[PDB]
This record gives sequence, C-alpha cells and structure tokens, in this order.
Amino acid sequence: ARMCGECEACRRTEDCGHCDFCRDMKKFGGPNKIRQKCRLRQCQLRARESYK
DNA sequence: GCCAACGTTGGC
DNA sequence: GCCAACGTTGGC
Ligand SMILES: [Zn+2]
Ligand SMILES: [Zn+2]
Repeated sequence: ARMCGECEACRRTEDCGHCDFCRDMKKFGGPNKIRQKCRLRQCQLRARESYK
C-alpha cells in the first residue's frame, strides 16, 4: 500500500539511526513529533516522494 | 495498554 | 503544494 514488499527499502530491517526520521524516534532519543519510517526503509515505489 | 507508522491537517 | 505535527488503530 505504501510497501511494494520487494525493493531494497522494503526488505531492510534496521533503522539507520541517523536520518531525520530516525532522530525523531524515541528509540534514538527524539521527541516523536514526526513519526515516519527510517528514510532508508521508505518504499522506493510506493512511498510519498518527500519521504525518500 | 502500547506502539509503528499511516493519512490528515493547520500554518505557511 | 509543502511539511511539521499528531490523531489514529491493526497488530502485538
Ligand atoms: Zn533512518
Ligand atoms: Zn518497496
């Protein structure tokens, strides 16, 4: 839907820890104000263009 | 009950 | 139209 499930981004299991979306996550110390997937896990086909 | 990450929205 | 922010809820 937002995932094709077979590109590199869809197959990734590990958040990069360094992009703006990761730095937002509570797991990396952020405020959880943004709340999107890691930039490297944004489906290359289906994701909003601005999320890649 | 919590939570990942989606779709919606307000302010620009 | 963009995008920061956050209500939402399927899945756990
Ligand atoms: Zn990342
Ligand atoms: Zn994909």
